[PDB]
Amino acid sequence: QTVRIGTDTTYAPFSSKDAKGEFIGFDIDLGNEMCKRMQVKCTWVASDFDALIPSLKAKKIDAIISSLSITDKRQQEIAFSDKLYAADSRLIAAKGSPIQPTLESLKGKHVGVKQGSTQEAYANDNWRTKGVDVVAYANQDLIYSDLTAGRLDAALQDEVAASEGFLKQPAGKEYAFAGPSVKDKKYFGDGTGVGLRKDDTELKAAFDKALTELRQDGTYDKMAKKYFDFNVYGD
Ligand SMILES: NC(=O)CC[C@H](N)C(=O)O
Repeated sequence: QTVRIGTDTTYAPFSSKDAKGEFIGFDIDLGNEMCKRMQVKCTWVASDFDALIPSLKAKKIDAIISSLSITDKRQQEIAFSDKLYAADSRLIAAKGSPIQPTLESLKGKHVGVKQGSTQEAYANDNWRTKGVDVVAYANQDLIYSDLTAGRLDAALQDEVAASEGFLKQPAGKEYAFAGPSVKDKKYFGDGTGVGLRKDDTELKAAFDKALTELRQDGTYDKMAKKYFDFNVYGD
């Protein structure tokens, strides 16, 4: 009757907190709208990103809505709803930096990634092994802070989150994307979705039906235009 939804609230404009601590963003909007149509009450539960899937398995939450990319490896552990939106990854660095998302360019440099994320996996496999100082952070706010402090040369995260939550904000005015999106289907998955226990067939079916329903009547686009002047859903 209650659905507990875990989210990492340091990933604007998808999941973050306003000045009085209330959860805000597109993930929150999608979650609340789906639960409205499911006719369920929903409790939001703030969590570090890397604790979300462990908390879901332990039954401390019932769903994850936290820009959780749908990947082959994660599907071995949990189930996913249908796609909520697309999520490409992209590097950011200081404006005018020559940095590229390449080993040759990042060797010896300090690159921040969120612990537990697809970006940490990609960076650990392709960069950390090979001499890039990949630094793994409990949350994304610590990454932005350490980047602006000049402790990081660059940071890898979801492209829309970096753009709307940092680059277009006053904090990130002197920073820019370094190179194009990092395209690696294996690592970064096929968009984001609601993360669910594999046996929670009924819950997944309910989320899927509300999501189709709010996409069909135009509610998705209404909510998306609050944050985005582009097609965040993808293909
Ligand atoms: N909330 C997030 O930081 C999610 C990051 C990334 N899309 C992942 O799934 O790993």
